[PDB]
Amino acid sequence: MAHSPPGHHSVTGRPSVNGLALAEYVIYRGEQAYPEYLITYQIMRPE
Amino acid sequence: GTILIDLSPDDKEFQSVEEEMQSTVREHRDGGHAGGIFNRYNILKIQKVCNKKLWERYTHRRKEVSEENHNHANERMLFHGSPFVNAIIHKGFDERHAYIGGMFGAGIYFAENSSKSNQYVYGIGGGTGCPVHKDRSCYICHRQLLFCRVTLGKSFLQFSA
Ligand SMILES: CN1CCN(C(=O)c2ccc(-c3cc(=O)c4ccccc4o3)cc2)CC1
Ligand SMILES: [Zn+2]
Repeated sequence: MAHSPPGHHSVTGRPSVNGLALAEYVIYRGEQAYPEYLITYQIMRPE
Repeated sequence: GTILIDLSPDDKEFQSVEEEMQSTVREHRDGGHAGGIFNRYNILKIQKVCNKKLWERYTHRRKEVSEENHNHANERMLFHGSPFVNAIIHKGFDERHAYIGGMFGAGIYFAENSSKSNQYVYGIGGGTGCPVHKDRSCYICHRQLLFCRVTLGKSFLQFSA
């Protein structure tokens, strides 16, 4: 596990080319996330 | 100490979690190589993950962050897809999950797009796809994602391609 950048608790990956992509995030301490929902699913074949 | 409680499809909480799952699918620049080709999911089950110790562990750290950031945890609900979902629900997230080759360093990665997290269910780059058919676009096999409560605190902004 690396360290968060000094003065910060996380890193935000902002998209800067694909205008439709949403943000991604990185935490460097396991205690900063709680796995609240487990979702079971299938991807669906487009028609 | 983890128990899983099934939500009914008639429950507003089931419905709001399904909607975030469905409405955050996008197309991916790999044409579907890693997560498969799809526009939407068939949601089979949504379970609430209940562990008192892991919860208290999260809320303790949340309070620490919040107090370092003018009483603002900057808490989000984000997706995580992983081959190690069983370890996470029972033991929580920890340094064994740090993604050494990740573009923002060795940390634990979460996505606003459910379909981004889908790309990692069967491993980095989709691995070899499902255990049963070796198909990264398998439409048969049941997949699992976590929808997680995440404390961002003061977040470092990385503008990136
Ligand atoms: C100890 N190493 C952890 C990283 N490894 C993973 O398989 C791994 C699992 C999930 C992810 C993951 C899961 C995500 O949901 C995710 C979301 C946005 C961006 C990147 C993301 O990456 C990454 C790597 C290999 C083992
Ligand atoms: Zn399969």
